[PDB]
Amino acid sequence: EDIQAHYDVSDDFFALFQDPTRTYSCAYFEPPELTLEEAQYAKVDLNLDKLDLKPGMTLLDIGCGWGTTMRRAVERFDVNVIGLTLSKNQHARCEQVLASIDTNRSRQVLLQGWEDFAEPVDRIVSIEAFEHFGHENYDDFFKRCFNIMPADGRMTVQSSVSYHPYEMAARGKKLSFETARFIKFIVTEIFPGGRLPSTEMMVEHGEKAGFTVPEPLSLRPHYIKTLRIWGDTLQSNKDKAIEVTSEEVYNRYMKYLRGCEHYFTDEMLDCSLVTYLKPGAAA
Ligand SMILES: c1ccc(CC2NCCN2)cc1
Ligand SMILES: [Mg+2]
Ligand SMILES: [Mg+2]
Repeated sequence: EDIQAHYDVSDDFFALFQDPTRTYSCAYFEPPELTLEEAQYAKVDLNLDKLDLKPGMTLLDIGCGWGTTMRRAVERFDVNVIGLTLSKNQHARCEQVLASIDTNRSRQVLLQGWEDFAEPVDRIVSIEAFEHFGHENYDDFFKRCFNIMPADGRMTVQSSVSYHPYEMAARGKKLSFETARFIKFIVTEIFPGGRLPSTEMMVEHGEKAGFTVPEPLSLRPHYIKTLRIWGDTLQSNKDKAIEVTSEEVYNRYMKYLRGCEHYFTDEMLDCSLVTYLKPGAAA
């Protein structure tokens, strides 16, 4: 706990490498010449367009960040929204983002985890929160998501993934041990207590809960471009980043950002956008 708190970093530091929306997830460069900011909106659209959202439905955002996904959903689809975050800062910002919207739709932000959320919702989106949940909680997660949705329910989960050690060993022993050590660094120093799933885990746990799971979308090339821009931006802001934190924290995040770009490029990490369809989902 204390040792993990050593890895707490100011929101101000994150602002020195992210786009103006402060999206801390894979952008979607379609078309390829989008700015990072436009690509973060495109990634939100990529997720929401999979969810068969109709006016007056309620969308649940599990890990709602700074509220960008929820705002886009209200504005584009005329839906009610509920977001879950455990960040007090993100909670306050989401309430202000949603209050700003010209709408009669209900907007709610809860400072709580999915474990404590048991209200009926139409559709669920979760963008790069899943890596915090832990393997032993995946069955409870998919069961909760299945049970709170109607017969035509759908969910997207976007998550960074690694491969089963067996599969990693297939793509060179030297690279398997080197990748495992970097993943340990990610889930120790960058996201304390994190644990990467595999795409196969994300699929099989959904199926066991009763979801239909089509072929997941790989975002690998998009995450490479995202991490290149994040790294280039942090580096261009080096002095300011050291002033707000320390040389230690700057070096840690340069290692994270360049490191991830490398292991994504070498196809030892991936990013999967998995769609989960309830049996009564529209065709
Ligand atoms: C391990 C734990 C959490 C995460 C989620 C995440 N947050 C920002 C970008 N990825 C990834 C990997
Ligand atoms: Mg902000
Ligand atoms: Mg490297």
